[PDB]
Amino acid sequence: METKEIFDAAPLSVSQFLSETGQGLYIPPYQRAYSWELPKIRRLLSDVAHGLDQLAEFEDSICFLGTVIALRDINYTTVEPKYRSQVPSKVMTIIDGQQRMTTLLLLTTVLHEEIRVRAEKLTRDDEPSVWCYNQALDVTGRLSNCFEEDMRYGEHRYYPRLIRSYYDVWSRNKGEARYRSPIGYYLESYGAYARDPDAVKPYRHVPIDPDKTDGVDLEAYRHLDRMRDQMRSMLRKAVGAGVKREDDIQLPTGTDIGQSQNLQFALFNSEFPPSVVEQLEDDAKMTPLTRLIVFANYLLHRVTVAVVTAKREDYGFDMFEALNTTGQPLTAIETFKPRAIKEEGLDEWQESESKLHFDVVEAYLDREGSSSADKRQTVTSSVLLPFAMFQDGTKLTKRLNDQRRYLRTVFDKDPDIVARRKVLAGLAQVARFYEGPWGSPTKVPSCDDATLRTQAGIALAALREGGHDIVVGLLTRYFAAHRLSSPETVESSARQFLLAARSCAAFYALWRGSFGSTAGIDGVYRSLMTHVVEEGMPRFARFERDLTEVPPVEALQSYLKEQLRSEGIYDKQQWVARAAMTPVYQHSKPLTRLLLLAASQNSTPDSATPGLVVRGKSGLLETLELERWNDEAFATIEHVAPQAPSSNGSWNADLYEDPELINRIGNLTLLPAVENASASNRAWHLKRLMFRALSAATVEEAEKTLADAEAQGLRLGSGAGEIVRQARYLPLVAALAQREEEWTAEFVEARSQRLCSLAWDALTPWLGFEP
Amino acid sequence: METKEIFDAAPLSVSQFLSETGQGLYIPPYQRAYSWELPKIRRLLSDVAHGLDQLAEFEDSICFLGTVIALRDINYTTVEPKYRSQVPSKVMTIIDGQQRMTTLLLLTTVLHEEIRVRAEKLTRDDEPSVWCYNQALDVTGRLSNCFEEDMRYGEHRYYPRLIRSYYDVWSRNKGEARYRSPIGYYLESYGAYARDPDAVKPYRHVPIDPDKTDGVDLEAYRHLDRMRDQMRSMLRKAVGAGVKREDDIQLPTGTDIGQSQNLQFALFNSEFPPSVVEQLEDDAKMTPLTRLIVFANYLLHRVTVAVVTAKREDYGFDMFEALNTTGQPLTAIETFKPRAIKEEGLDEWQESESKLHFDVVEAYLDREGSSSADKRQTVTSSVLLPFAMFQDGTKLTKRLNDQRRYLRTVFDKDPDIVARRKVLAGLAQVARFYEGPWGSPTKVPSCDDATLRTQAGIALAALREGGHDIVVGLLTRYFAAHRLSSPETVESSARQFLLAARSCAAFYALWRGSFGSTAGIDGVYRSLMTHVVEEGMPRFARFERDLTEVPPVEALQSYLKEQLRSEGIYDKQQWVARAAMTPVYQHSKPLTRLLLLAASQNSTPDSATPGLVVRGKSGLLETLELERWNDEAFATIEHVAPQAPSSNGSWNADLYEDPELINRIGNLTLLPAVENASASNRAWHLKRLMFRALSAATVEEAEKTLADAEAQGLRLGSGAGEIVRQARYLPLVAALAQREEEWTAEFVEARSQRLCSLAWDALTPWLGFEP
Amino acid sequence: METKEIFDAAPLSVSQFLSETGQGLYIPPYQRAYSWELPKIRRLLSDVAHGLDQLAEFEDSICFLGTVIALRDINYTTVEPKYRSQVPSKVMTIIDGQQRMTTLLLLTTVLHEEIRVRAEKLTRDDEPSVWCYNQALDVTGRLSNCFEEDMRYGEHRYYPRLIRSYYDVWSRNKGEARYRSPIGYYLESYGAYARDPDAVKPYRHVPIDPDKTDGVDLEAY
Repeated sequence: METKEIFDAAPLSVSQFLSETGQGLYIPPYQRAYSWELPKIRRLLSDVAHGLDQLAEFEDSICFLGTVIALRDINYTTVEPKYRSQVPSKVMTIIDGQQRMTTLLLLTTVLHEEIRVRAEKLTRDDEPSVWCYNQALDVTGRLSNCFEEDMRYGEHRYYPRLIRSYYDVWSRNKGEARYRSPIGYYLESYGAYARDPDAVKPYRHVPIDPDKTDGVDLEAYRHLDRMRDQMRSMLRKAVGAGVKREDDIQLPTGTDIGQSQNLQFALFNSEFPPSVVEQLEDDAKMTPLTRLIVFANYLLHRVTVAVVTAKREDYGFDMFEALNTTGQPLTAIETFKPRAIKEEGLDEWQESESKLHFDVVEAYLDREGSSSADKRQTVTSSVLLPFAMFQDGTKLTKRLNDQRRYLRTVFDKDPDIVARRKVLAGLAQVARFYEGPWGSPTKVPSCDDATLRTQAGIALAALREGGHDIVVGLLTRYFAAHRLSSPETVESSARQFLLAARSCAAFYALWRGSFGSTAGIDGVYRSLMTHVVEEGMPRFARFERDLTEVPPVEALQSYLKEQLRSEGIYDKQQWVARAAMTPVYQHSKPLTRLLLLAASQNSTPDSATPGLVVRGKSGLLETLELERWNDEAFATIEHVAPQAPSSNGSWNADLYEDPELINRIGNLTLLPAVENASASNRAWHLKRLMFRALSAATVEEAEKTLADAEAQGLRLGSGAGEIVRQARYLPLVAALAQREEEWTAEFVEARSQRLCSLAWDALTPWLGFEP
Repeated sequence: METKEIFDAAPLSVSQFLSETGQGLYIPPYQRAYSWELPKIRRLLSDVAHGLDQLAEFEDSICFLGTVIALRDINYTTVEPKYRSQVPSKVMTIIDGQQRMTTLLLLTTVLHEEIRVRAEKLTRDDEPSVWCYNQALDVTGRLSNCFEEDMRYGEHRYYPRLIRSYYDVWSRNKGEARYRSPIGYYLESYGAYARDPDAVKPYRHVPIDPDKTDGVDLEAYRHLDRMRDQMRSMLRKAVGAGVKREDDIQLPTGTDIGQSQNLQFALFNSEFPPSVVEQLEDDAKMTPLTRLIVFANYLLHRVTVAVVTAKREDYGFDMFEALNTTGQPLTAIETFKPRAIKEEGLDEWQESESKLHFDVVEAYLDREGSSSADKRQTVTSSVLLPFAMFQDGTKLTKRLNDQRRYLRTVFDKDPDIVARRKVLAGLAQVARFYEGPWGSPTKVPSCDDATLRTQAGIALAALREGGHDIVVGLLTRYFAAHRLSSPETVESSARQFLLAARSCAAFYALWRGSFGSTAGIDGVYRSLMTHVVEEGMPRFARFERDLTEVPPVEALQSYLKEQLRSEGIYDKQQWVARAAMTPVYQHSKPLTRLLLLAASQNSTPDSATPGLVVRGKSGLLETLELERWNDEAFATIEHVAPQAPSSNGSWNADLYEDPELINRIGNLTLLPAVENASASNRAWHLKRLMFRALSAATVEEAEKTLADAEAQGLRLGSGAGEIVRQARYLPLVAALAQREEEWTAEFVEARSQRLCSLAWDALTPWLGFEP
Repeated sequence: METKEIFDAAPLSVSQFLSETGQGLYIPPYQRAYSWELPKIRRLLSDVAHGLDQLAEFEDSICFLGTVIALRDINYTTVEPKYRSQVPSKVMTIIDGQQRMTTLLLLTTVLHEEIRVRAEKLTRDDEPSVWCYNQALDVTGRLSNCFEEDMRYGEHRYYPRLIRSYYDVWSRNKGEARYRSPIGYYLESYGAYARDPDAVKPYRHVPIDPDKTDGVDLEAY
């Protein structure tokens, strides 16, 4: 008694784990039911998909799936409703991890359904098509004996795996066999489905309780069934169309597969028939099935769970405990520092370039992290992704091994120094960018042009608030050249950077103004960072090369525009067309602020149409100034027509047949002081009056109209907020106090039209428009 | 490539892990330096000491210590400054666990020190003495080759384990060998001390840097050296004197050891010679050493860590990642539910006694737990420790295996059912007690006697605030009888319960008033729960028996009283002597609230001496009513002489010779309105004025003295908080407005003495005092 | 129960096999005495030397020595005259192979003798020479803790490995520890000579029976 077995860990691929010929996986009776919300599931599938995608590159890369701790129950003392007559030969009651295992078996069930049914749609007279049909049969059977097992006689001839105590008893006989737990029932039913002769229709699923089985929640069944069916949807979509939304699950493509020898060997122990790398090089109807199968094989033979087997249950619980207490992992920077300590040059580093860069990055990390441990990792991810765009042009993930591996890769391309310490200079500079223009945007750079300073400054303060980090790459790329330049070209730099900032915010405003979402834009900037620019001179996001150089000032503008063509559209007519019909408040509130502030650039109330606005005062009160973003003068996005009229305070239901009406430009302005807290709002009249309050050009109308509105009750909440003698000029609220008639739906349409047009005119000079 | 090594897991006793003959433990260069604060170290030692204590019971209980994940560096690619000539043959660079491992090596160093020097004090002419001296030699050597290792020639002929990269190079040659990290240096130097002939003094230690080695923080050395010497002090105290503070580290005593066969086999492969168990039964100069030796051998051979070995570093990182994702363990209650499902009777439970109890306990858990996952286990602990009092009379520990084991033990004593399902009825009642008089005390039970209701109600609200849960056993024990009673003896029960509550508040008030701490009280309440009371009639804390019956109503009082003798002291004289000299504001503030509210029970300002108080108005305004605990009339503890007078607001330093003065009753009362937030305090005059303010028996003293004090300034902070026209009667504050002279230390003694006298008078009737 | 241990095999260098820090090798009481005529010994050395010579060429060339089958006697039921007080912590009763094992232990004893006494002939002042002396110390010790093991106190503080039942009781105490079987006594006596300070004379060897130990044959000795 010292190691007297105690515990017993070994690694297994999920195929060698699940499909062991005589085993039953058994959920002990104190486990909760299936929890795992769909984000945990998506992380799961995306993990294995990532490891697969990275397998083409690194031929030995193994993907991990955690631990399962189980009791090897040898006298079947834990199968609480059992028929010893024929319990399986090795039961492994799952002490911990049963959530993963449930997810896993389900994953196989959907991989099985998809690969089967797409494979019957195959033309078996095409040589590569039959190759694919055969490969499919292979993986189909190999998953089939992964989730269920052919015990050899009786009705209920097939045993699931996973089972739960109480509901579900393993047996192969005609009475006495139940499969009634969520996973128990699910696997029983799918299994019988697969064995349908003359099947080949996709899987329905007939969810349980024909009149019984209230041993669980019925909500549990709902959850498990839904979770499975969404695994099926995720995968279906991961090979299908091209809408390719930002997360989804990216596994390599037909061309990817066909041209990766190592992927072929490590998943099919053989090199592909050349007829097939041909058929795959260009989708050709069979590439989705083949991609699903490659994913299948990677799942089976290259994803591994760590299996810990205890022989006594009490040891097993103490094991679980000892494994829930296992340290505090290290950010990819910490684990990467050794690899530059060991190139600079030896261990004599302290006053040797890289030390300074690392002093920078570590300083920033200790500052903004510190507070916790995964705060420290999310800060590290924050400074690492812009860098990945910057130094390379690749989308870095938030997963540790990737960050570690990418830093290792990039650092080990140009194997010098002066060459490598430029790579580290990259990270240093992204940190430095976070310290200047993003902390408080007013630093920006120096430069004169003092309208440029606060214009690019509003660009920054808006790009911070509301997502659009994708940009931190490029802009750091340029903030770099301003601080790396011959003492003369300080001004040249400062200008390129400032203009770049403006144009990025502009393109932001247009892309998210027109579409309803950040659809491609992340990918578009990625493509920008890699695309060839001007024959052989630079490459957009510094790429080896030399950090100081590259690209110009303005190849941004021409490329972003040339893109605004394509599936972007850039004629003010086409663009304001898209943007007048997109609910901007639903999207990012800082975008709608940018749009209102750009639409009311030195603007004035319109006399021809009561409530619109127009331009023409070159510099009346110019709003695209960073000082007028923060301007808590007018800094509340107020809806004219409210979002909530639950019993209808009155209003016009023309505005609510389409629930997006209430959230377009034409329904909002920037109102000072109160939001919905001090003194605010009501129905279209009290709203008229409130706007009439703040728009008067004399105090002998200010107090007059304060009193005008106090009759119906403008002093709402107590006695009207900071509402006694406010000056201030708000062109949109002035020309909104000037409309009587009523608040029509047509009028919000025309208003959002007019507002978008003004903004477009105000901004598109920021991309330097002529395309 | 499928399990292609990847990883490789094995359990080893810390002896077989550390003292393997060719191994080097190597801390790679991205590890933090030695972190672990003393709470963690003390937890560690307690874990192993617990394992020992529980090995005495269960001869098989193995104690776990978690995981260390290490890279078997096979070509020494991570020994970052190296002399390959004699790198040790097997280095294991530690990815995770270097904190535990560092602690462990330090621990061996301290046990080696203690056992060394304590065995030199042995009279080696005595047969059990020579056994102990040898046994000491045995573990002494097995620890020695546990922390260092004998490479065989040269200066620096001895290698550490644990070494840190960058600083520290293993080698045996005369230049060229460094051990300069915190752990490296510690191990090197301690080893030299151990190998000193003609030594035998305890280890001093000469911390590092004779003028160098500033690659580190100089604080790291401080922290590590300190943690070592306090491991040493911790043990020294756990086997030495008798002060036995609340934590300490509980390891068995000579007798414990001497009479437990299984402990002797499992640590010494053999039964002790009886001469030794005899000399052990009563310390006799050799028992501390033996206790320490038993502890060290348990450390060496029965603490076992799981060692996970990877062959590539990045595999090790991904593993570490995969073992940080390891479920969320379950409360001892969840893992015990099955074992009562399978006694009721079989699986046809749903309408079966035990189901009801569990539904109750589960409801209460899901209600108050829920919010987190370890909050759920902390809720379960809150209901489990008192249940341990109630159904048995044992101190349950807050550790999981202990809770599970106790539940299995108790549930399976009287192995019928009805005996068992009564045991479960126990848990249900603890939860319901937590739902009745502890949530809001105001429910209490029913009954008339309506003074008992708010009197036991203040008893409860007082026992809840300010620790003293030790009672929850008893009272639940009683609350049961009120809900389980022949409908006639409902009133008898309700009364018993209320009186139990009062008596406990009394014994509390006295015990923490007179003594300085919860010194014995815990043992006292447990003692009552186990003692035989009246031969064969019952037993105080339900012990099987039958839930409704048992004990009386008032044997509580007699027993608690008989105990108030001994080391309790209860002659009003003795008690006031003790309690006048205990700073009660220092201990539990609710205790001082209880003592002041009992000291002003229908009390009146004293005229004979200006500022004390006297009783006698039987029902003037009686304060021991739960409606007056919360009565934020008088619910602020005001110090007369302030704790803060750093430059002397003026005041009297007679009160500051002894810092316990400022915090005795004689310096505190119950003040309405302000503490130190609205309008408050100053120097003793303004304090006079504030006490004169709220004591006014007319409004024409209210406004008069309000403005009196605004002259010096009672409106401090704004304009005197809720201070205009207050009725309100606070007898204590009147006789505080009634002392002129000055605020002396002598008078504070007098004041606390009288207040204590009064409270003693007011409360001891709650124990129905005759002893 | 299908492979439920049944058996359990693994390879070990003669170093990691013999010198396990807590092990005792025990010849059960039905084994024949030491037989092996000098030719089997000659093949033993010639094989190990051949593997050695073939290592210069192939850096992976590993040399085998056969199999030993042992029972991991866990509650000391085959140690036939025992002091449980301090039987070694892990005994392995050798079901097959005790002839190799006896040869081996003897071999380690002779290599230890030669390397020791030749190294004391070293002029420890010549740089390669001190290289050699140290190397001697390293191998010398790693053979010492190969044939015996330092249990830590008492007279007869050192245990042989290999011991034969009936004759020979492992213990570290002053009565009660016997080593009178042929190997037992040889290893014990070699061990004592190893630890003689100020020896450094080659080994003589003073064989048994000052008047006793005819529990065996005397020819085996």
